[PDB]
Amino acid sequence: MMSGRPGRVPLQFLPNEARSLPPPKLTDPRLVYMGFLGYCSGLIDNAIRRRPVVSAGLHRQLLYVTSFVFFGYYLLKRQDYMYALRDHDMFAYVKSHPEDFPEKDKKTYGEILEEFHPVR
Amino acid sequence: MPLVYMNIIMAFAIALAGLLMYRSHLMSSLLCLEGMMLSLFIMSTLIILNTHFTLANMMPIILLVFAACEAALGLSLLVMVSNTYGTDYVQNLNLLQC
Amino acid sequence: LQYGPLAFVLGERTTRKLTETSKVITVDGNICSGKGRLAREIAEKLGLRHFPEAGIHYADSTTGDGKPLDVQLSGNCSLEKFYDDPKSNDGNSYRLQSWLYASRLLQYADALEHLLSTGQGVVLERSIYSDFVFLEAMYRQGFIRKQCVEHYNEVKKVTACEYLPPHVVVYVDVPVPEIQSRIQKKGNPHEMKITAAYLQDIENAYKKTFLPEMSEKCEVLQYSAREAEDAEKVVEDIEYLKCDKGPWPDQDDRTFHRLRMLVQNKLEVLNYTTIPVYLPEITIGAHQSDRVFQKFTELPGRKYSPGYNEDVGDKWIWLK
Amino acid sequence: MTMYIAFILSTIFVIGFVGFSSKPSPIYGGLGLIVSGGVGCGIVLNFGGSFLGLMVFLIYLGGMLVVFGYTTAMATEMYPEVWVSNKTVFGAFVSGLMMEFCMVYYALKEEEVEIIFKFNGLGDWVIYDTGDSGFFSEEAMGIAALYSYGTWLVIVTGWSLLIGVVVIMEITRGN
Amino acid sequence: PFFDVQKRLGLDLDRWMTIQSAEQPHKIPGRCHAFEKEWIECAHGIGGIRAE
Amino acid sequence: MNPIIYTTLIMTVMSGTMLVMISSHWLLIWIGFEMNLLAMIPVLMKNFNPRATEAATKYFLTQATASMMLMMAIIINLLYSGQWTITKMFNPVAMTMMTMALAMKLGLSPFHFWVPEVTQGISLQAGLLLLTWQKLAPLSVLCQISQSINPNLMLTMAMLSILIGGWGGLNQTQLRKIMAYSSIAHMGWMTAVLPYNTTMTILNLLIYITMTLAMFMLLIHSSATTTLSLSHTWNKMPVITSLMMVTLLSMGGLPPLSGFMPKWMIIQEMTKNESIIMPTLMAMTALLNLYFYMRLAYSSSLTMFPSTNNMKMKWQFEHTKQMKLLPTMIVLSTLVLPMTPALSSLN
Amino acid sequence: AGRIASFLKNAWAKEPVLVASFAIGGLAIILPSLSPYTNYAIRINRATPYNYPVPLRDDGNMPDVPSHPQDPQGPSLEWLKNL
Amino acid sequence: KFYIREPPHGSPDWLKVGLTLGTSVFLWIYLIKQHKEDVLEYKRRNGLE
Amino acid sequence: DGPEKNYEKTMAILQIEAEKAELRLKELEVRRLMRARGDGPWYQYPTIDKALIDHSPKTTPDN
Ligand SMILES: CCCCCCCCCCCCCCCCCC(=O)OC[C@H](COP(=O)(O)OCCN)OC(=O)CCCCCCCCCCCCCCCCC
Ligand SMILES: Nc1nc2c(ncn2[C@@H]2O[C@H](COP(=O)(O)OP(=O)(O)OP(=O)(O)O)[C@@H](O)[C@H]2O)c(=O)[nH]1
Repeated sequence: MMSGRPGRVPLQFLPNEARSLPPPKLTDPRLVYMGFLGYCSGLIDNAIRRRPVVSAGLHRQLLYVTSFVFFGYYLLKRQDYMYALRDHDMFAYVKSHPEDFPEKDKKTYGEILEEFHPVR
Repeated sequence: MPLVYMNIIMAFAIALAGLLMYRSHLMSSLLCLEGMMLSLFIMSTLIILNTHFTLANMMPIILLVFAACEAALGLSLLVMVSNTYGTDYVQNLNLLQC
Repeated sequence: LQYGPLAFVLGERTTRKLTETSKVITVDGNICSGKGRLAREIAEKLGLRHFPEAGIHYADSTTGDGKPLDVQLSGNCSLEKFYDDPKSNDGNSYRLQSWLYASRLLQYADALEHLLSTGQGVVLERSIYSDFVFLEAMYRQGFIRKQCVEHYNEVKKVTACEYLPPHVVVYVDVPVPEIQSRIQKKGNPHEMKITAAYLQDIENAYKKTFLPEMSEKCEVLQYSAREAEDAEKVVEDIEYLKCDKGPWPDQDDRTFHRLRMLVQNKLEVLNYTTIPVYLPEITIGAHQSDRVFQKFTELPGRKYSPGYNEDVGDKWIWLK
Repeated sequence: MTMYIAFILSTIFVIGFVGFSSKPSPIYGGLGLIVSGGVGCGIVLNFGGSFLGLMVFLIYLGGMLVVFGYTTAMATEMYPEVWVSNKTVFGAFVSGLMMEFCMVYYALKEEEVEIIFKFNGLGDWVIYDTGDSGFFSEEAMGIAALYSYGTWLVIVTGWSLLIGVVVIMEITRGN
Repeated sequence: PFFDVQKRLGLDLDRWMTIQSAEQPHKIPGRCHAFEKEWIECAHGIGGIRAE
Repeated sequence: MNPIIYTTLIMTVMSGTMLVMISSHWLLIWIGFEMNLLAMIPVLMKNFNPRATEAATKYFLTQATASMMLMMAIIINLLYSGQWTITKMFNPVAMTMMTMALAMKLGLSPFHFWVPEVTQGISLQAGLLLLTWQKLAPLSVLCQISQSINPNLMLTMAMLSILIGGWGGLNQTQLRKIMAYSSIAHMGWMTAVLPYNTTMTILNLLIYITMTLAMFMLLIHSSATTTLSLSHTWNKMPVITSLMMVTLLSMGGLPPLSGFMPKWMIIQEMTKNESIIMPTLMAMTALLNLYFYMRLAYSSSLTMFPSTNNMKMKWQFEHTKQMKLLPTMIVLSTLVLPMTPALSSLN
Repeated sequence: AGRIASFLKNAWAKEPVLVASFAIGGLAIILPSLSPYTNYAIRINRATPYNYPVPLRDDGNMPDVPSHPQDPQGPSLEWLKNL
Repeated sequence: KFYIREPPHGSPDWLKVGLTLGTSVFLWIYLIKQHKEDVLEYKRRNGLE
Repeated sequence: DGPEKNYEKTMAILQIEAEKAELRLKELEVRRLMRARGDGPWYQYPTIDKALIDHSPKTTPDN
């Protein structure tokens, strides 16, 4: 869309000014979903290999959950960064082109007609 | 756009048609497959020489060079067809009907 | 690990292990023609890993305890049943052969894997190339039908193509009156019920087709049963030859990586043995197949992957 | 024609191009494009690409098609094609003369040939410049820069050719 | 490009011969060096949309 | 073939495809395309069967023609611009000429004829590379030059892809062929939104890769090529066909199974661009994809099919293939829908 | 030691062209690194004036640049005249 | 023991599993560490805490 | 709990979405206005940088 913004050094997963945002908390509902997906991978892995899925090795599943939790948190910051960026430059633009977005005057519903359509 | 450029441009257009409009023998397409890049090579040299784009004299050689690997790839596949059917005829090139 | 790419990359070859005592021996013959004993004699004389003749429960004697399983649970066919009833409706005749061909085919894969991992020759009885003589002979008297043959040889071409032919074949020649008189001496009540017609068909199929069809793939070492008794004679000229015929004395480590890829994957060697050709004698509907498979599941060991069965006693499931 | 010598060079380039693209026998098709390959060199030679003109002779003309004509030798159809064998190839050939002689005549006219692109088919001699090259040859200096400026170009070309030799042997050994 | 790895590392991979007004062997000028320089300087950090 | 050269032959295919997306020069764009093609052919010819040779010839003839056609998309561009930079095309004739070149390399409009036939000829492992990795490179170029692309020309390529892609799968029995036809239909989906917002094309590409990976290794694990061969797989490995059903439905696009995520985003993007007929027909014909999708699901696990006696052999032995990254691929390709707003990461 | 010397011995005994070819490429790649003349080679390869030595606006503050070819300051290549 | 041959997974591969916990414990300790100063840096970058 | 809980919580619910609704429409119209003009941060398609030109004198006086 983003791609081509000023100061957009490529192949960067987290530019420095992105750290000026509130980092996601470890109990983030989005983050815990990342952990849930990792756990579901552990069950599939044992099911694929014909193993006792519920407790077929606590090492394989532990890596599955941790890896997904890890990759989620970094993805969340970049997620949080871009959305913050998307709204940020808008506010700079919205004050940079005042004439394009003129505030329409406010008239209460005591004036506006709505030509009520009866139902029968 | 000068006439010489037009002549090469149409030269490919018949070459593109020549390769696309196919014939029984698969050899002839392979001649026309790399024939079409010869016009590409020829005209490419024309612009760079005309425009004095000294560094872009890079392209005419390397363009042909990888076109050669394709031709080298070309008949190498062709001999396998000839080693399985006897002739490179493309109407028998339909074993993948199903 | 096994020949998996990493092992090949680190320099592990297979021609390095191969020696002069690296050949496939098919010591065949006739029905109970004494070839089984000759198999052991040849094996122990030149130190080849002997493989007992493939049967119905051979695959059962490969996995787990290496012990025979229930006929219903493994094979569903019975050679004794075919021996007693020649032409039944349950389809034991053809289903016995096709399961037999698969069991021999698995035996061939185990034989090649041992040879390709040790460089030591292997001797086998009734190689999978021989198998077609029985089935066609069973068709001669009517044990199976025309439509039966189409499934078997279809499996034959799609499977036996990649496996290399043997190097040595020992046809123990025993004539028909001797066999038709010796089967009384065995005494096992199932094999008395053998028709001379079924016998007469198996030998003529052997000499006329089994030896010639693969003669160009390896030399024919014809041996009368009299020659079979003198194991000292047959052991000289197996060494007196080279077996230049066939493609085996041409292969290199390039093909050997492919060969040990397939034989190591036991599922791959017989993945094509289950061709979806819906022949009535082998097609099992969902209801019977589901119940039988469910019976296979809660059997010991088979519940999980090998080494992952707590019922047997595999501790550390929570870690392994 | 002296003024439009390259135009004659260019026109000969396409007529041979049409002849072999008309799917004749591969030996005959070889003839159709090698003369096209040779005449196209004159076009580049006439512009000043001395090396590029002479080099296409050595790797394309004396290169590509020698092994190509080698392959048709082992193809050896018992019924080798001649242009009279089928009327389709003659139909293409008389066609290839048709539209070519058509719009060059229209080019000889008011010179607003506008098929696909917009072409002004004036004498080709106009497009050149009036700038001398001093001592350095423009074409020679450009190609010689392969080992000074063509850092990435040479690496991928060398790497692919090494891949080229291994793939050729890998697909011809037939497992 | 899709992943401008050259920009990240700073290594010149194909920018040398991408246009005709860059560094040239023995300072041989292109035919339209003056016009290309004027055009390329007009559109720098302007964006392809409005710079058209 | 020998693994070490088999490793590096595939490895260059990544290298060639890598070069396409990391070079700003038009010549280098072609450079990676045909290094990619050079190393693709032997992998097609790995099995060395007459069908494998048959598949390689069609793929090479198609790919070689497009790339030489790609050069003259560059050449006219150079002829009218003098720029080798990968940005806005400056010539309308070259621009369409380029789009047909790349479309054939991707096979969406009737350029798609090779996609089913080539897929069937090659092995399942080679089929994985053809429909998953050797598809980023043409899409990489389209993403860079998307702004310039002709809207009518590109969208027309898109609908003809999904329409044919929908219809073609309804009559194929081979698992590989229906896989290829569905791949064509998905390819129409990504390129449809391509002129509008490239982020959604990449999201569609990233998502579509997941099932196509997941489905292929599942088939390789099943070692099945035809529908009847897939039918038997329930008996030996009832679990594997069960996961195949789940990912099969996810490919169909039924919420909440992730896979409806790309289709959802495409419809919303096109609607924002006032184009509302485009999505409806696009979504309506996606049902055509779903038919032979469910049809595979009907014969896979939903209704147990007749088995064979020899299948009793297979129960005794365990699988030896390693199918790496399969468990993650299945999970990431069916339940990632609640994480849809991760779209901003791709921006 | 033993294997290396023996390997070279039979390599030259049986494949003399291979040893000669491999040796020649062996030198051809290393001496230029230690060659002291290559620094002279680049200097003379640059001291060959192809294009005009274009002048510069003499507005003061550049004293090093000479005002005449026969002036002392500036690049003198008498080393090459003796090389 | 049921199986005639030791299966490739029928034993605790101590080196492999010990690596697996080693991967996870290093992973979590990095994760709890990274969240710490990232939060702390955000506190002071905007002047909150 | 009290109806005040539902009243004020819905009161907050409606404010949050109305703020969301206003931005969604604003984002759509800015994006349209931005794509056509492009005189802003995003939607800036690449152009060749100045740095890659040669300001040194050439062989031909003019250039
Ligand atoms: C979105 C809508 C839904 C989409 C998905 C729908 C999926 C199903 C759709 C129908 C599928 C086709 C029809 C049925 C096919 C059945 C396939 C099969 O293989 O069935 C038989 C098989 C026998 O079981 P078996 O493989 O031996 O494994 C036993 C457990 N080890 O059975 C199996 O293999 C199944 C094994 C399941 C094991 C489940 C283990 C769950 C463990 C949960 C732990 C929870 C812990 C909670 C902790 C809370 C506190 C933190
Ligand atoms: N249908 C069928 N039965 C086979 C095949 N090979 C072996 N058999 C059966 O295997 C059983 C044992 O073989 P016999 O020759 O009778 O006995 P044996 O104990 O092996 O004796 P030797 O042959 O002397 O080793 C017989 O019932 C054979 O019919 C085959 O390919 N098909």
